[PDB]
Parts: sequence; structure tokens; C-alpha cells
Amino acid sequence: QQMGRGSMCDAFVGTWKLVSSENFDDYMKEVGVGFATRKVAGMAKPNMIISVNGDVITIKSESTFKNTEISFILGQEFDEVTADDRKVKSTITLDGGVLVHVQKWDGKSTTIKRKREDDKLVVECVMKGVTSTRVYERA
Repeated sequence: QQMGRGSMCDAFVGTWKLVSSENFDDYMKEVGVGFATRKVAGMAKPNMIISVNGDVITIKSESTFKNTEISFILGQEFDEVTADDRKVKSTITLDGGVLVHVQKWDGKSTTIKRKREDDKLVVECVMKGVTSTRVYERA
């Protein structure tokens, strides 16, 4: 083995903590999340851990609501069971500086975009006209 060089993906790597959320309940309603799940999910203040090993990116979310972890290669679709228990087909691509995560299920689609802004990692979740913005800071 030899040491890998860096990538643009490196600005995402680290441990992040949710600090603010806007319009998340409305986004979840658009997605179809039930009442009790929305309530509990909406309280959570997760930590998100993003790491890279070769071509594989891992995004772990640790919270009091659910823990989740996904591992993927950019452009390569995978199965995901989401925190709210949807079984979706996901594809994550890096488009410029933005991680773009598309989830497809039951003829529906939502997109989650992650981008660095100043020292924050801003997450935009979009489901037809409804957007939620979640902001993470370094833990």
C-alpha cells in the first residue's frame, strides 16, 4: 500500500453537529412521513460523520432518533433505508462543490444537497417546491 492523495471531497470530511433547521417538518410532510415520526425526528440534533477511504464515502448520522450509515461510490446507485423507514434507491454525485443525493421510491423523488459555506456544512432537502435547510457546524 501507498498513501492516497486528497480530493475535493476532503472539505466535507469530519464530524458535524446540527445547529439549525428551517422548514424540516414541512419537508417531511411532503415526503410522506407520519406524525409521530415527524415529531421525534424533528427534535433530533444529530452528529454527522463524513469519511472517505479510497473511492468509498461514508456518511454516518448519530442521533437520539435513529442512527444511520450509508457507504457509496459517487455515481453508483445503492439501496438505502432512510431514518424515517423508506426503502429508496439512492445515487450521490459531486456536482461542482455540491454533494447531490437523489432518493427514488414509490414513483417519488427527493434531493438532498450538501455544501460547504464558510465553516458550516449546509444541507438543503427538496421535495417538490418544499425546501428545508439544515446547518451543521464542526463538532
